[PDB]
Amino acid sequence: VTSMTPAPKISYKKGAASNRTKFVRSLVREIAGLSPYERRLIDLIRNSGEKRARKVAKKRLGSFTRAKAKVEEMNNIIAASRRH
Amino acid sequence: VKVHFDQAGKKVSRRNARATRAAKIAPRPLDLLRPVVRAPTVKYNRKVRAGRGFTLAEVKAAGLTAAYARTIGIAVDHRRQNRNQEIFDANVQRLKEYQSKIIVFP
Amino acid sequence: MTSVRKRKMNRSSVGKATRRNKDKQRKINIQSNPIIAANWDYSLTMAQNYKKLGLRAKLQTPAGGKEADLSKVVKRIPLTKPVTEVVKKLEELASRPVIRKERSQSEREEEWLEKLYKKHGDDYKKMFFDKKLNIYQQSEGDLKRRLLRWKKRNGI
Amino acid sequence: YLWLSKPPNGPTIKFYIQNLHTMDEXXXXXXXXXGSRPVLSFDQRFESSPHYQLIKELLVHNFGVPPXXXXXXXXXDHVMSFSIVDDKIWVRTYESLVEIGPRFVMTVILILEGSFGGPKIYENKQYVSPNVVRAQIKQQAAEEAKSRAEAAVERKIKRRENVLAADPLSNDALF
RNA sequence: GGACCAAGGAGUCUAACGUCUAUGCGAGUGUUUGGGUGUAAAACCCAUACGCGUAGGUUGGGGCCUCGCAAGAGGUGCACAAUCGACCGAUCCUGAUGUCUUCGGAUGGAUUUGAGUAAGAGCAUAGCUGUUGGGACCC
RNA sequence: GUUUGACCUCAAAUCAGGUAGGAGUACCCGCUGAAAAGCGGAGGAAAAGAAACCAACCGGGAUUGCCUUAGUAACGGCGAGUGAAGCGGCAAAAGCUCAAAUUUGAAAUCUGGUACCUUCGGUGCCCGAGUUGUAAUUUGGAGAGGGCAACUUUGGGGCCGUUCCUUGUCUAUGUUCCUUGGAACAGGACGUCAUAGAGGGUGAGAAUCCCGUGUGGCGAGGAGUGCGGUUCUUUGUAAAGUGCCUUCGAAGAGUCGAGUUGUUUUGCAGCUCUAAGUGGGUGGUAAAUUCCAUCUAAAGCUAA
Repeated sequence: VTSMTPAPKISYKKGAASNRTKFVRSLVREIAGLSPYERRLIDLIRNSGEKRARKVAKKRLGSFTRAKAKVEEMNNIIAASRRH
Repeated sequence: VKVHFDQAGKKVSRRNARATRAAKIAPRPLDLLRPVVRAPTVKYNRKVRAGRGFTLAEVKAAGLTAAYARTIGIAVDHRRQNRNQEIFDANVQRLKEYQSKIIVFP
Repeated sequence: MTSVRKRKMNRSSVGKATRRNKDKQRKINIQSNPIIAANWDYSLTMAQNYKKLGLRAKLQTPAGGKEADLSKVVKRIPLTKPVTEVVKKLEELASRPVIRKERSQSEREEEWLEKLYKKHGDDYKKMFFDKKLNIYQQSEGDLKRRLLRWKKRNGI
Repeated sequence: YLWLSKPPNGPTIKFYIQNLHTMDEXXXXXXXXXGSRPVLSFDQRFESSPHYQLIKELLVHNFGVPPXXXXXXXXXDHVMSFSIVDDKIWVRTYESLVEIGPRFVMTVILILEGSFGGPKIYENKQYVSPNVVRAQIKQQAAEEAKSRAEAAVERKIKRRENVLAADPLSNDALF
């Protein structure tokens, strides 16, 4: 009736990502290559801009924030490949 | 359509259970040591109640482990959270009084 | 008694597998401690018999009404008109120390400690960095604990 | 709830929705050509109140239909009427007029700046969110339970303080 | 509609509202989900909740008192009724003191309003009955 | 090397050992489904069940069931009527296991065969299975590695009781006189027992005639770890727990989700598309480029 502060229990899923799992995911990325709509998607970025790219990706996906992450990820792939 | 003709009978059977279980549990109570816990829901928020189990941190504040406390007959809930001071303190006093009144055979 | 099975079993020469249970389900033996088996009465109840013991039968807040069973006379308020024993036995039994045995040491490893006691003596930093006869590389103080247990066992 | 807003611009309004009626029942009993140009019927001033005036403006911008509508070569006598009753916009749909459309009872809540975030510029205090109504119900019930418990306490007091003593001349008084 | 005769054979039960009556308690009332108890489907006891309810005048006038031998007279007046009130809520005007330029309701009106205030009556059980529904008097 | 052998796959065995079916089906669980029937699958219960919960509070805390919520919310030609749930009180209460980083200083794991033994098994030996991962340890409430300080703890048998089951046996008092009657168990007179006057039989209403009934007693054969004594052994640098310090600190994807179709009244199913990792789910909240709450889905078991 005055106060008492509990120790807040945060799930270990909500903590962070490890170095290990980032290595795992990125190492899977170059091995798996691109799916065919991703092969379309990099080309569609390079041709008609991220506006139409995000729109086509959202059409391929269900929602919009996933289309953001997908377009941003393929931008990361283009930045990792083309400059480097 | 169903009529509880056995309302007199089942109670008898239930007390038979409350007899028979007690036979196996001969020194110990039938029920565990439950927390005294204030209710939700503003209609009931002045009401205090029997709770399920205490917490880990409270049983540590009592001065024992919950894994051992289950052997002593103290009901323990991990998923509850202690957020009120007076609830916590009153239940700690409850735990201490329960510790005072038990004698444990080796 | 109108199923074909029950009528045939009635008319059969086998006879009913009849067992009587309803008398003996009320009475129970307590099976657990001979002390409570002594003070158990089979007449009062679980509740009255635990109360007569002194042990708290149910923990908390019984639904319903207990027997206040007329121990005292209660008089009306005028509103200011104008002018233990078996508990003690179990407490002794739980208070009784059991015949316990000290956890001793095994012969090979106390012989190992005996080798260390003569190789290094008493000092621990030398025997910690000993390769031969410390191949498990024991912890600094585990060495102390085992040697003190060995000395209390044998050799002061 | 809904928002309708110009997504690069300052307008942002939040309206509450009551009393919906669908195309399923006989309340419509007719279809129209999907894509005919709508007519509006502002059965209210929408002039004297500046925020209602902005509401009327943004409903014009919203519900105004350019000729890029398909099947717009037909005009299906389509008209929608807006009527502030007390402060609730009853919105009806007609096609002589027969109600052929869904039915609204609509309620203003708040007006804020920007495209979806910008600071709250206007709010009508007349609206109550129904969560607050449920909260009133629960608070009143809790007050009733509190009073009932206090009354039960005082009843047990009065039952304790209700006892009248015996006469000094009675058999129980003697004995 | 019928040869006769015997037996069988047709408004039962339950649920939800409703009146009446009886009973207990009374602004409270309701033990029996359940617990305790027991001579054990009985009876007995009952913690916490829950349910439903609760949260002025005049005229008369039962009586009663006084006086009157009586007849009658005077006084106080139950229930209830009528009137004139009052107040609350509404009703449509007044729109002050203030006033963020549209906020505000102060005061005074007006009719009706309402199982409204102006000193409770209900809860529970039983019985008889009204309406409805379950096959619902039977075929 | 045209040879030989590892594997891997696939066959065959009158090879060894096991197992499936059918009946019943009151209750349970799935599938289908009209104006219920049917199908499939179990058990003494089944199911469900240890929060990707409910809430908005001074928060609660697996599931199940009862009373209340309540004929309310909500739905419905808002017609017919349909019809919840949170909380509260109670009964009952119980929690656990995987899947993620190495044991790498030794696959430490197990089936099977055989030889013995104290056999719901044990030991030995040998084939196999298995690294495309069987053991120990760890399931977030963390946990692990160490280190420090201490403490604290040990397991397995036997036997005899007890407990449970199935039985067996023993344990009161009139057959006293008279009448009636074919027959006294009827009627009258005088009695005895009783922790036994329940019931039945005996030629009519039998406490006392018999069986029982009531109270206790003595057995017998099993079940069994429930505990209670004895008795035999169990240590091997074995296993575990608590506080402090140090270094780390990995989890359910054709899934989540989106659209559509059917179905249900929001789920489910199909088809198409199809993710994230300070992630995700869900709900309130706003003085708003909001804050806060609450759980961890896509693996499993669990009495009452």
